[PDB]
Amino acid sequence: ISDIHITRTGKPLIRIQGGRSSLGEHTATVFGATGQLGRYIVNRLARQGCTVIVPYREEMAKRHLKVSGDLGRVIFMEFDLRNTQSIEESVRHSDVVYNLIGRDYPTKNFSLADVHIEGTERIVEAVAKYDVDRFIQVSTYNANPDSTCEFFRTKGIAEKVARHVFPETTIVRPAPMFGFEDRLLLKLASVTNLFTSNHMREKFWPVHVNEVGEALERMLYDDSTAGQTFELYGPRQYSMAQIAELVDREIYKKRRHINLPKPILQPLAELINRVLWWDTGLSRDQVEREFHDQVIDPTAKTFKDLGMEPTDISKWTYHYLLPYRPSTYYDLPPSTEKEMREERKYLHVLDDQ
Amino acid sequence: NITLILFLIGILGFVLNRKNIILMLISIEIMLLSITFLILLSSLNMDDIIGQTYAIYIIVVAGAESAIGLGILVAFYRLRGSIAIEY
Amino acid sequence: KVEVYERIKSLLAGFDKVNDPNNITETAHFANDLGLDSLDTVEVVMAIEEEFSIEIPDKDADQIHSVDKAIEYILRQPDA
Amino acid sequence: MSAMSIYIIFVSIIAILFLAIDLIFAPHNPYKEQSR
Amino acid sequence: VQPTKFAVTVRQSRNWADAKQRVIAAYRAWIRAAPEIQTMYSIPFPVSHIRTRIRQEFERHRYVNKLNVVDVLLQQSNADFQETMNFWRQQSHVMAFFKEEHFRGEKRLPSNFITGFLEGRN
Amino acid sequence: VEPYPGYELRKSLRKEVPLPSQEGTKGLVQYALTTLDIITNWARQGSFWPMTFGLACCAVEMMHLSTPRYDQDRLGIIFRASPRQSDVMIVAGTLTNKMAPALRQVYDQMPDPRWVISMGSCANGGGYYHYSYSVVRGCDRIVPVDVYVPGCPPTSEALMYGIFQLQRKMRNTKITRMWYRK
Ligand SMILES: NC(=O)C1=CN([C@@H]2O[C@H](COP(=O)(O)OP(=O)(O)OC[C@H]3O[C@@H](n4cnc5c(N)ncnc54)[C@H](OP(=O)(O)O)[C@@H]3O)[C@@H](O)[C@H]2O)C=CC1
Ligand SMILES: *P(=O)(O)OCC(C)(C)[C@H](O)C(=O)NCCC(=O)NCCSC(=O)CCCCCCCCCCCCC
Ligand SMILES: CCCCCCCCCCCCO[C@@H]1O[C@H](CO)[C@@H](O[C@H]2O[C@H](CO)[C@@H](O)[C@H](O)[C@H]2O)[C@H](O)[C@H]1O
Ligand code: SF4
Repeated sequence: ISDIHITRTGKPLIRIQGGRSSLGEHTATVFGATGQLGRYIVNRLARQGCTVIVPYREEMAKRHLKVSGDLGRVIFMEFDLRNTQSIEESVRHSDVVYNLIGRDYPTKNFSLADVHIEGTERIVEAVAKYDVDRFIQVSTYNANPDSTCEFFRTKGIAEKVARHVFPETTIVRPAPMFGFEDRLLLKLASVTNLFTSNHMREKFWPVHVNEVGEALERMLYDDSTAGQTFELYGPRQYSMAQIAELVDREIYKKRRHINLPKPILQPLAELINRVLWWDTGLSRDQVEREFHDQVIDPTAKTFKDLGMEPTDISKWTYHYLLPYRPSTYYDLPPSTEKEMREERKYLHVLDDQ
Repeated sequence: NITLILFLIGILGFVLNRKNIILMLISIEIMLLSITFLILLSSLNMDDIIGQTYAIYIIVVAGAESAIGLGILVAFYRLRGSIAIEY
Repeated sequence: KVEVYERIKSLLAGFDKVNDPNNITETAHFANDLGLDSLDTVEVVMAIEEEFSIEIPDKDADQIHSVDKAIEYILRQPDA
Repeated sequence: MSAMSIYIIFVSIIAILFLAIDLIFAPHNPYKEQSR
Repeated sequence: VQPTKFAVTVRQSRNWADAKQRVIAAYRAWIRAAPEIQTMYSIPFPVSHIRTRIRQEFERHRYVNKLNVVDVLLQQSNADFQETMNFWRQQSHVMAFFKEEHFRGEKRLPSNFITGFLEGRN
Repeated sequence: VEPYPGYELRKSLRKEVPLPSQEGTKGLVQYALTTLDIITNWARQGSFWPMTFGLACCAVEMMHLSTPRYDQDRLGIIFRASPRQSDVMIVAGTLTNKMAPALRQVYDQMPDPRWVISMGSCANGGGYYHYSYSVVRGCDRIVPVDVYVPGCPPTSEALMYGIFQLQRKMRNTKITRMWYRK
């Protein structure tokens, strides 16, 4: 909000606060920018005049991010989580570095250990190598170093290594995110054959990706957010079945719920993930994620500390599900007697054409 | 036995129809396809060509009722704007 | 006739620009009694209009300045 | 068997296969999104 | 409405009784239309917010005491009504009339002296 | 203090994978995925169907790419009307604020994979009408662009040159070899 920013290292920035052609003077490196969250942090910096370094793995995927900025603002770098030089040279000029990189499943090239540990290691070591001012690590909700979930385990261990080498790390633990192009509402919207093993009984606090994207901007703009952990989540407790009925109440969709017990589902989950090359939405570790419930850290800062209000998901379902609404002239209600009379003032056939 | 079942289907189209004057149009033709089909299968049994011919003339009268039936239904729709039966 | 008052009466109850509830009578005037403005009238009659699912013409809406006038127009309309 | 039977099944196989290349190899985005 | 669905031949108000009659009929049509504007343009606002915001745009010109000024302000309204009721305006033009869908939001002037000073004139 | 027991010794030995541009190719699995790419790229190149927005004069020069002297058909180019049948959008002409919503709508309807060519100064950066109240200063404020062709108007050879640059970009597109690295 101020026109002067003294970075944590000490250099001053004199920003002019406008739009695309302005001077935000922040240089940013967003790791994990081609997913669903990164396009909100990238667009927010770029549309206010800041340079955003966007490391990418695939050329095609990254293309939608350049529209948000003026010439010289979105710089694309070809990077690999196992090539340190690509990481090193992506962060040498950056003021703030973000790390949004994360999978929910193991691959043939990355175990949840490789992604969340060996990448955070490789990346934060570069942040410490160049004395970058702010380093913001997006972790997960329910992150805990000793967890049966490899996702909650390996993402919880990254939080350790982040501050072991960079003590001034912001941690951001977002709840399952929702909105446009998500895997929460769009999953309930799109899939038909759905497999679970805990009766869709997950309870959590769904948060809009858009406040998460806006919140990550404000951690850059407040120097007091440096070195503490945040818990971003929505205002109301929700269960997946309660979330689904909202999707159900808007779109009127019928889906198959199979709900196979945990012993016969998890060993099978690994197999499907090991032979199908796309994200099938169920894997071994993802099923274990079903049994936990979100527990809010009481020692961690929240939206309010950033001057923000979360919104619930009920106020947004109609917006993000309206495109998925098959409504033709067929599905309309039976007509009333008043309008049936109106039809007698028209001829409904053209007998001369 | 298939001929009788398919006759029932046309009958049952009249049993379950409170609103579709189009299904009443349809079931009459299912009933005609039963009777023509029965005539044909008995003609194969008796080595008679007259059963085949009688089927042909049933098919030609059946198409003509469709023209008269869809023509009259057009005349009705032009002044009504609905094929629905209030109930 | 009792219903056409009951549905209108509760409607003005939730209307904010009304100076104070309990001033609504059978003959309440929109300007003098309720203190509603020239553009607060149109807003009210629109609520009057939509609640009974009928479209008020301009030649008739300019006449709706008191509640009793509103009543006598809605009764004259066959649909409701 | 007769020749007419093997012929329809053959065409049926070819018609299915062109579906298979499409459904196997073509990308598949999940997002599939009143007057008289 | 001969050439187009909501066309109105350009007319010059004869006097203040006539000019106020037209203003009220213009306001009536707009606030009548607000449900129809909110579905076509998929406005993520209550119909009440649309109607209260339509009122503001008439509330701006409530103190005009010139009859030649009212007619141009009425013609502007009629033309805006025609391009909104025919689906000619894009959702982008319509929901850009609401001055809170800016990434800076409704708060775009500085509130007082000091807050605009610390931000460099906003 | 230690973050996890394996640290301070595991970091000593780690592998270094060259970036995809400098990546080599070796192995049966690697060749096989590479062949799948080359065939896929051969057909994305051989059949090159552009959807087009002839906004102004540059469209005339795109019409001279279909005439006998320079024929597109001989290289496999067939301009399709529908976005659903198309591969690449060629924005050829001055983009105005009134035209921009329909540009984004048409691009939003292009099935993947998608490429955009910006043809001419007007689409590239506004051109002669850059300092106007009615013109979008560059079509890349609306959609992503892959090739920019210069000139007002580019010659027909120049637009051909731009298509060959794009055809080369596709020949260098790794589809099944990127999925293999991750
Ligand atoms: N969205 C949610 O519901 C929640 C998500 N989070 C976490 O927030 C972060 C961002 O979320 P979201 O946008 O949904 O994540 P996505 O899965 O949509 O995107 C993750 C990003 O990480 C990159 N990435 C993943 N694995 C690797 C790898 N091995 N090497 C290099 N890059 C990699 C991806 O690039 P590419 O596309 O090329 O793989 C992509 O840009 C993630 O860490 C996520 O787990 C936390 C809690 C809830
Ligand atoms: P009451 O007697 O208190 O007040 C009645 C009036 C207002 C007539 C006054 O008595 C009066 O004389 N005032 C001066 C005359 C006047 O109001 N002039 C202007 C009338 S035209 C006008 O105001 C047009 C406003 C804009 C029209 C469009 C509004 C909606 C556009 C956006 C909709 C939402 C997005 C699609
Ligand atoms: C009729 C004969 C028997 C059937 C033969 C054909 C089988 C077809 C199914 C196997 C191939 C599936 O094809 C593949 O589907 C998946 C899921 O929809 C898509 O996957 C895509 O959407 C899913 C949605 O969950 C994402 O998580 C995934 O990351 C993305 O790539 C692939 O883009 C598509 O290429
Ligand atoms: S770039 Fe030149 S030729 Fe092309 S549309 Fe603009 S003015 Fe016309």
